[PDB]
Amino acid sequence: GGMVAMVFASGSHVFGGIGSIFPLFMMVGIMMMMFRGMGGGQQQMSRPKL
Amino acid sequence: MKRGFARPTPEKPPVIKPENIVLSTPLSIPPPEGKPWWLIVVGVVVVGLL
Repeated sequence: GGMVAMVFASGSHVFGGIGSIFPLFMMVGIMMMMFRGMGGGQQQMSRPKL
Repeated sequence: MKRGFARPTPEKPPVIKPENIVLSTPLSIPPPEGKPWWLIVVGVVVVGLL
């Protein structure tokens, strides 16, 4: 968000309209990795083994 | 009329040697370990999208 805001304050305004799809897709991808993701050795019951 | 023939002590026969052999136990299949392939696939996309 800091990168986008810095670019917005500088005045590029490149992210207006459909240009906004890049930050949007990235922010969703990061969310998938940090909340669900996959476990280490402490969670032995991983779907493929169960 | 026949020729005479005297039977001596029988000559030594070749000795038989028995054997006890226990078979080697077969190998065990390596159990199915599984990699989170999809995680790295999202990873290369996110770093690329940046």
